[PDB]
Amino acid sequence: LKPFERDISTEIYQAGSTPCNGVEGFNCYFPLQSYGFQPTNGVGYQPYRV
Amino acid sequence: ANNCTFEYVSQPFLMDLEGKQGNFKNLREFVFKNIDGYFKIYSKHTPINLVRDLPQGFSALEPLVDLPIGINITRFQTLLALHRSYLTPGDSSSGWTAG
Ligand SMILES: *[C@@H]1O[C@H](CO)[C@@H](O[C@@H]2O[C@H](CO)[C@@H](O)[C@H](O)[C@H]2NC(C)=O)[C@H](O)[C@H]1NC(C)=O
Repeated sequence: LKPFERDISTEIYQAGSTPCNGVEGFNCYFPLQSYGFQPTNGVGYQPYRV
Repeated sequence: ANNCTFEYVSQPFLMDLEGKQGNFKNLREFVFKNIDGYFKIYSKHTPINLVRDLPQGFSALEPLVDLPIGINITRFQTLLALHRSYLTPGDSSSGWTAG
């Protein structure tokens, strides 16, 4: 990344050389990931405000 | 649609266009770049005398505006606005006779 820039994308990042139309395939994983912060989790996975 | 977050508007509104075809006596310069994501635009204006070519001399440029755009930049296009009266049969997208 170029410092202080916002990546606004929806297209699926090509892993394993897979042209995907937002779809799955041979190791074609979703470009986004959502933190699974289960409430009252462990310290190493507790959420922090930064 | 808008889908936008940033705004910077100053409106000391005043009208002066003076549609003319005479020799150019008003010249503007704008220089655009970015460092660390801070987009910097430097601005200047000066009067000249030549009519057709570029007046070759020496001048200065000073910064005017800075923004925290934080966005990938690859392309740019300028903006132009011209529409004629009922006289021109060619519509706005079609015809114009004041270039
Ligand atoms: C900004 O946009 C440009 C597109 O103009 C991106 O350039 C592409 O980068 C990928 C990286 O894998 C290349 O595969 C493409 O071929 C590039 N496109 C062109 C037209 O050269 C660039 O990656 C974007 N991001 C940054 C930080 O510059």
